[PDB]
Amino acid sequence: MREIVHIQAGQCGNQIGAKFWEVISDEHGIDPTGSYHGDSDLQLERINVYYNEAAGNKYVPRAILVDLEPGTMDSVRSGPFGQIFRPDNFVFGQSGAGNNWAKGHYTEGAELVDSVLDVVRKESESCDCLQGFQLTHSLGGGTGSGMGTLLISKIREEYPDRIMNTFSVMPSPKVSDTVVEPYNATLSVHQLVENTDETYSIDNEALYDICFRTLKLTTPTYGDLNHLVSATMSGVTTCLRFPGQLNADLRKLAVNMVPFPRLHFFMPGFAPLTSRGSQQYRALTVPELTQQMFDSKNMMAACDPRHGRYLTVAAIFRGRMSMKEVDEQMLNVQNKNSSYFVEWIPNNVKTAVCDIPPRGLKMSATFIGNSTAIQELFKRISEQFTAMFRRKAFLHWYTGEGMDEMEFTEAESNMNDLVSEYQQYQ
Amino acid sequence: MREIVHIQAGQCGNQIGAKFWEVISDEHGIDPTGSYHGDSDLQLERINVYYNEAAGNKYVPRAILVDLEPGTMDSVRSGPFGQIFRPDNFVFGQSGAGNNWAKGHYTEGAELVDSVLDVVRKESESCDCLQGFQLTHSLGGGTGSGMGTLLISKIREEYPDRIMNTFSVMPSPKVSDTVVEPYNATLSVHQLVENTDETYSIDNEALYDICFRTLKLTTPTYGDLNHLVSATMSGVTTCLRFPGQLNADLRKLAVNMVPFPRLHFFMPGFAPLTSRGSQQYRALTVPELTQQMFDSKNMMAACDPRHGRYLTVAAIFRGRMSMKEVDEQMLNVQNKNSSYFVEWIPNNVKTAVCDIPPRGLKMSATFIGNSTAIQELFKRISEQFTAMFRRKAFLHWYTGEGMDEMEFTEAESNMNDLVSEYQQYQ
Amino acid sequence: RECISVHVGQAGVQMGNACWELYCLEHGIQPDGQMDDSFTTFFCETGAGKHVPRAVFVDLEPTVIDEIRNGPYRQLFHPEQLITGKEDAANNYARGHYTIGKEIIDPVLDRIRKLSDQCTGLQGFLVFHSFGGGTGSGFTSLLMERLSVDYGKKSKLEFSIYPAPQVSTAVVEPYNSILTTHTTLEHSDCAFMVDNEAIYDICRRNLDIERPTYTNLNRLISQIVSSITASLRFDGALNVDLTEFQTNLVPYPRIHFPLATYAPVISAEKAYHEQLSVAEITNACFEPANQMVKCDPRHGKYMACCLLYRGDVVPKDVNAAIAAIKTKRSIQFVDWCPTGFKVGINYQPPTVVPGGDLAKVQRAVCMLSNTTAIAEAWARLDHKFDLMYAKRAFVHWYVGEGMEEGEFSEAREDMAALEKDYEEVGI
Amino acid sequence: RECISVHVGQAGVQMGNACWELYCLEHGIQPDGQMDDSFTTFFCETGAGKHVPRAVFVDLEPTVIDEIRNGPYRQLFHPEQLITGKEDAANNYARGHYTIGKEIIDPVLDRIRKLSDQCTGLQGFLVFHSFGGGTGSGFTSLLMERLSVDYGKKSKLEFSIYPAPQVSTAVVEPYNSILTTHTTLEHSDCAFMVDNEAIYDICRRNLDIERPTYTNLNRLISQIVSSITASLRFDGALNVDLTEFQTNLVPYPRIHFPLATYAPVISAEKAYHEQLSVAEITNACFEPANQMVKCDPRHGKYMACCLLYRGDVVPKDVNAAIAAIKTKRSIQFVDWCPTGFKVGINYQPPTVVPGGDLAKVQRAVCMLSNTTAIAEAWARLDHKFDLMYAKRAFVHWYVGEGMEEGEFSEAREDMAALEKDYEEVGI
Ligand SMILES: Nc1nc2c(ncn2[C@@H]2O[C@H](COP(=O)(O)CP(=O)(O)OP(=O)(O)O)[C@@H](O)[C@H]2O)c(=O)[nH]1
Ligand SMILES: Nc1nc2c(ncn2[C@@H]2O[C@H](COP(=O)(O)CP(=O)(O)OP(=O)(O)O)[C@@H](O)[C@H]2O)c(=O)[nH]1
Ligand SMILES: Nc1nc2c(ncn2[C@@H]2O[C@H](COP(=O)(O)OP(=O)(O)OP(=O)(O)O)[C@@H](O)[C@H]2O)c(=O)[nH]1
Ligand SMILES: Nc1nc2c(ncn2[C@@H]2O[C@H](COP(=O)(O)OP(=O)(O)OP(=O)(O)O)[C@@H](O)[C@H]2O)c(=O)[nH]1
Repeated sequence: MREIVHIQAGQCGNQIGAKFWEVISDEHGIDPTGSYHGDSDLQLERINVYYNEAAGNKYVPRAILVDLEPGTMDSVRSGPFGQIFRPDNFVFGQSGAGNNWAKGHYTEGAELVDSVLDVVRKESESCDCLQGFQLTHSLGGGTGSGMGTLLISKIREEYPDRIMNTFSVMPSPKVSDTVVEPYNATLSVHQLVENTDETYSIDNEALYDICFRTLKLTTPTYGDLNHLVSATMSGVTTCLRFPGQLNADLRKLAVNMVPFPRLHFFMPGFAPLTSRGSQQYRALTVPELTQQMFDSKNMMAACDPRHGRYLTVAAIFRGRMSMKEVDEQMLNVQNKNSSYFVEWIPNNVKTAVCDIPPRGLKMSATFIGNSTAIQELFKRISEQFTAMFRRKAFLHWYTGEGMDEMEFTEAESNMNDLVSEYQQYQ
Repeated sequence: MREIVHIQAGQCGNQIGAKFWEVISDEHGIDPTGSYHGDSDLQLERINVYYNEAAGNKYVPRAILVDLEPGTMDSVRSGPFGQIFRPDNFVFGQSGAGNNWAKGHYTEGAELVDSVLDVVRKESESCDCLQGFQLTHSLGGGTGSGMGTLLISKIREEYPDRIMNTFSVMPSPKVSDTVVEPYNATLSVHQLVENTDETYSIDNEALYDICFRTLKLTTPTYGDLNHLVSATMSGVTTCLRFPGQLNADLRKLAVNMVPFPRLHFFMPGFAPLTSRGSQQYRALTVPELTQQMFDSKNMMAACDPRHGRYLTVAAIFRGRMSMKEVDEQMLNVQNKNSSYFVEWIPNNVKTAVCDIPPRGLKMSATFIGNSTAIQELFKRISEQFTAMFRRKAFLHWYTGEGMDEMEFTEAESNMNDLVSEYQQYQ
Repeated sequence: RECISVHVGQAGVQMGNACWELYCLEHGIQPDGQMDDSFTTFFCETGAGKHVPRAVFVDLEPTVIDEIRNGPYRQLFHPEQLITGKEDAANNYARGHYTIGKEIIDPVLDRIRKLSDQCTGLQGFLVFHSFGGGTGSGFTSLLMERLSVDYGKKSKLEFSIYPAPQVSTAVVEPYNSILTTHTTLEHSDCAFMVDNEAIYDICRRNLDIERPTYTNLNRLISQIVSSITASLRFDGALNVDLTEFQTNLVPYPRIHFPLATYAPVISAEKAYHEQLSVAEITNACFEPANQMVKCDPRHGKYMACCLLYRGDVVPKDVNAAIAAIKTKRSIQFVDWCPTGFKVGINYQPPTVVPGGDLAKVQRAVCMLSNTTAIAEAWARLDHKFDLMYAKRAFVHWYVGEGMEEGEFSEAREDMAALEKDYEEVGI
Repeated sequence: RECISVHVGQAGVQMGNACWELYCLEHGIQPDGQMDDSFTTFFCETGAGKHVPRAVFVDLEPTVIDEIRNGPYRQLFHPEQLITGKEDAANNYARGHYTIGKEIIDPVLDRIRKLSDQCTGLQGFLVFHSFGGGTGSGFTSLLMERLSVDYGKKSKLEFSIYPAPQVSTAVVEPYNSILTTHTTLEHSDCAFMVDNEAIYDICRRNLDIERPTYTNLNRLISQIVSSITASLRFDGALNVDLTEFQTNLVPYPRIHFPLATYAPVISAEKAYHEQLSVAEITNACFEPANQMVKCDPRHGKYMACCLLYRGDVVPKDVNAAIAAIKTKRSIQFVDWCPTGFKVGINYQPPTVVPGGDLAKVQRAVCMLSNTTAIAEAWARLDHKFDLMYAKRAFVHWYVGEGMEEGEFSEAREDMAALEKDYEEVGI
């Protein structure tokens, strides 16, 4: 019933994807070996929505790990939950892309894309009725942006009616661990803007910004950053994994958040985000959570929403709570801040709640926002691309794989178009 | 009741034939010494269909090992199940054929063929009612293709009404352990196409191709290759060795698979083929088995079926299972892939099931397919024969035994005819 | 994933003897030839309980080869892989390329072919030499030209030791460097560089070694070339490969000259008194006198910069450190690459040699960065070459080998083409 | 299954003394004459607890025969089987064929008859000689002609040592080789060949024996001729017989000249450092300088190729190795035989002699392949023969024996017929 096919592309996509199966396995109460040791019967009610049944009451995940570097799979396979994945799903190349979009899209990806399409076809026909695709990648690099965006195009050709969901991390100028980020970035959004129906814009610097102020971790690693973004992946698919008073499927989130076919780049958020040294000094009631959800500094994107206007926003709550306090908080949050909300839509908020909260927390929610402040990211990314493209810097490596410079200009044409599209509705 | 006379010709035929008696002896629960130590009473219900009763509750197999090289019988006799065979059946020459079809067919075979006809006549008249002949040989070499195909002609003269079944391995250009393969190949198919009613086309490179992908053996030997092909020999004769809900005899398989008298070259397959490191991550239900049966890469022939159209296919299942899931899987597998199935036949699939699966497995099946993709093997084999025949290369050795070059041309005339016959129905 | 290497000349084998002793003690490989997927990149599995490096030390003069055979590390290297010539190159580009070069490449070129066939994940090549000599100039350009026409697509990580501005070991090293760079300018994908007096300045100030030797110089060089390939050997939080050095550092195919530096360089007694974190060492590698080349980065502009860390370095304080470098106006980046930063991290920490000059540190960094600052060095090398070329100094030895005056003009104008490209790209 | 052998000349008995010591230590046969179906092919059962080889060492000069009688291996060989003559052939084809040959074949020919009658599974014959001498040229053609008219149908595995291109032991060896090949061209089914300086090149480069002798040369030759017959002795996964060498290698009855090579050749100290698998040795035997004949296979085209392995070699990695040889364009196969590969495997591994030059290896390979590359050697031998034939050099000794000038013309034109066949079949 409404299965979701997971596909982990790129290095970062495998990390957050590995953490995604980790955090939800504790919710469903699945051992790392694959056997069930939970407590609730509702965990088995919708275990098939992500997993597949097998002999001995073992549940293998419907994960397809793809990467052009075999060392990444060795770290994921040797992890805590690395043994639960299927060995057949671990398809991979031998030579890395080396942070080149042309290599992972034309030459290095084309030899492997024939091998992955037969694998995802197995997981697609084996299910009862597939709903969509939950993909994880990074706009930087070559294997994430090149090969990850390639199979988005092929899956659009084969399954044009299904939902194409993407949890994509993207670069920024303050934190940049790669020189070829704007070239890889502008080439990836050309495919995401046309093919995919929904995308979550996650900025890496905001993952560090949120851990200083609210969580105040003194020694944060990448695993801590994967924990908070993977919680958002669990929040979006909570309504169909457990029952609730007001269920909202991933398609039900799409129609409320995607007012136009190109304006589907969202801005995720999550709460409660509180340190252990300040957990006792906080009330779990919803008004203290609602002010944290719509906070300018709480979200995992560096774009300040006060510099623009929200097109449409969704909040999927979790846990047993009172609906009047939930619904009335959505009223005062938007009318008091009417300047930060478009007047040509009467109600920008979408509500949803579930009866089964995460383990260890009684009250929680996930913030999903499509705002016009995201064009600031497209502004700085476009200027970094135009600054390096205007003298043809770092393009001769791309031409070696048969790539034309006009495609960079066509990607540049798409960049200012979607920038001007967000500027139309502000 | 419907006895089958086994006859192991050639080196490879003795190996897979020795493995054939090995794998079925565990199914019937027969000791290597010859005494019964099984558990089920149905094993004795149809033990006479292959074995003969003797004193002391000992069961000798109805195997006739023929070879022109005495060293081969010493390895088979000194094997695990080498002592169960009859010593009188071990008839053999002294001088090998040396990979020459003319030697094993005219001179070296003619001196021994008088000795083997009196032996098979003993096993034929000793039975209650013989059904057919289960022969194993190789199209390469001289003793397998020359002497093995010779007694097919003599048995056709004596028993024209009985079924002539052959499990024949054949060469390929990628893996070729002999120089005289296309000459021996094209001379053997001249006899198999006219005399035999049914033949299984097994390609040696596909035996290696299947062990990399699905079974992933790191150190495979010839004994591992004999295990998977011998399972297919057990699958074809399962319906008369044990009871079932829908029994299909070897003659019942022939009429469904042999639409014309010459088009009887089949393409075997078997499932489940899963490694020990991926057995727990697989479901034994029939839809995961059905997609593996009709898979392009699962079969033991290198001809890709997607480049042609299936003339007719049969699947003999094994084990207690539900018929609705079995029958409905045959519906969606053919209609979704209507391009790979002929439109001038409404239903190409033949169904069969048994209640007694193999030991150690609860669900299994064997794939039997007559497809027009097999002409690709006849194409490359014909071009290798025509490439060497057009200047009379390696023919002077054949003329020493009194063989005429016109017979090579007559064999060449048969080659393009059966090639064009498969091209007629595509 | 695997990689092979060939060492040429006295400069190569001295670094070859110094780097492979570092690689063996990292993976617990004793010097007698024996002690999972960490050593498979460089070392092979020789049947059972025995290893062999993927190394071929080639040299025309036989003093270095048999010394390695009679050295302490006898059983590690293969006895056949240690190739030796018959007659020295004798500080001549032509002699190691045509007379002695042509008659020895045939044993060498077919060896790297079959030595690569047993491998399957050959990522590229890395060489070790010095253009100040003959065998390091002539024979190196010959083999690198002979394999580039065969493979081509694979990478080539050149490690050449250039002469200092005022310090120098030879007298004809401009002739040796100017001729071999004419062939290296088009075939080499990238080429990291090392200097003579600069690396002496590292151990003089920070390591306080007032009487060092080449044995001490090659140790910290081994730390550099082992740290760049440490990502493929051991697991890391952000794994990088050898192909990253081509995409992130080479903006144009004929401008392929990054710099090289390393930090922290600190002695034993000074290690315990000095604080170890990413902030202080991030400022140390960008310090101009802490580089391995006498060149002022303030004069030029960094085209691209790459960083690779080791040890317990979390991604928080390392990102705050480089952010302070962006707002620091002591150095200036070029407008053609604003986001010219490539960060890397490996979990395995920097090791230490028993009895070595360097001390044990819980973290380290090595920076490779392309810049327009090295144009003045090519102007300096081209300037001094015109003084000797005007008098036709040391020319009769090269033409006695088989060359003429014409290709000297090609070597001059090809470097002149590089200067106009460096001032154009530096706008 | 059994087979008999006869050794002729100094070249034969030196290989005879070297090969039968290898056969005895394989089957645990001590040199005193004593220690199931493994030794029955070559050695007989002499009543109880005693064996005798199926060997007859024939030679006209008596120095080699009595040395074997007074050698260490006295009790193994029969005292009557060691036949000795009265007068040496003296490097003359005619003298060992007519004067001394006719008076000694009668003891020899009837011996192999009754020595075969006690046998029952005689597969064929294999001889050992060298056409560079007199007894190896004249007497060998006489006996091989005398048994071919009697048996005919049985195989004949000739093992002749041809002279090198520039190295040579005699001066009249073109006259000796050109006359005996006139009779061998039609009666011999197949003939493997060995060279003098080529086998020296094997032990010089790979085995690093700078001062070898003929005792060392015959050891690796014994490994070759013992490995081809290892399939009939011990059990194998793919058993091959002596008749396979006639069908798979002889495309035409008058083109019956395969090459010979062996791998791996490696010393003791080098065996432990070098990796042992099928991939590296499959490339070693196809290496042109690793052959037992100074001949370039790149010039010609392989008509057919046969492979025979020993030891623990699974059929997976050996099939992947030869598949890499097919796509490798360094060598080119002829269009008249695309699938020119005959693979074989035996479970019994390669042994090692106590105190021998070769080291113990867990696997081995020996390749016998027909090719058109050997036409230039016949052109070389025919070319130098015309220089001496034009001056009538060394002719008065042959006509003094009983011959004339006519059959010299037949020997010339018969080899001239072979060259036009080699250039025609090589199209
Ligand atoms: N929040 C996290 N971010 C990460 C993590 N690992 C890397 N990254 C960030 O994502 C950036 C690029 O993503 P990747 O590491 O996956 C580069 P990719 O594997 O796609 O290409 P290649 O490794 O060159 O084959 C990278 O520069 C980091 O800023 C992580 O574990 N967690
Ligand atoms: N799957 C297997 N294939 C084998 C096995 N043995 C051989 N073969 C293959 O079959 C090919 C030829 O078959 P044979 O070995 O029987 C040659 P044959 O005995 O018929 O003739 P002679 O040995 O010359 O008398 C051979 O080249 C192999 O590719 C085996 O044990 N298993
Ligand atoms: N840093 C460093 N440089 C070295 C070392 N050994 C040699 N060199 C460099 O090598 C240069 C000399 O060129 P070489 O190629 O070594 O000359 P060679 O090996 O003596 O052989 P010829 O050129 O024929 O005389 C010197 O200028 C050194 O800078 C070393 O151990 N460390
Ligand atoms: N490889 C090898 N070749 C040998 C050996 N002994 C002899 N020969 C070859 O034999 C050739 C000489 O011809 P032979 O038939 O031996 O002559 P002979 O035995 O001295 O007798 P005469 O011809 O009468 O002088 C030489 O050219 C050698 O190449 C040996 O032990 N090893």
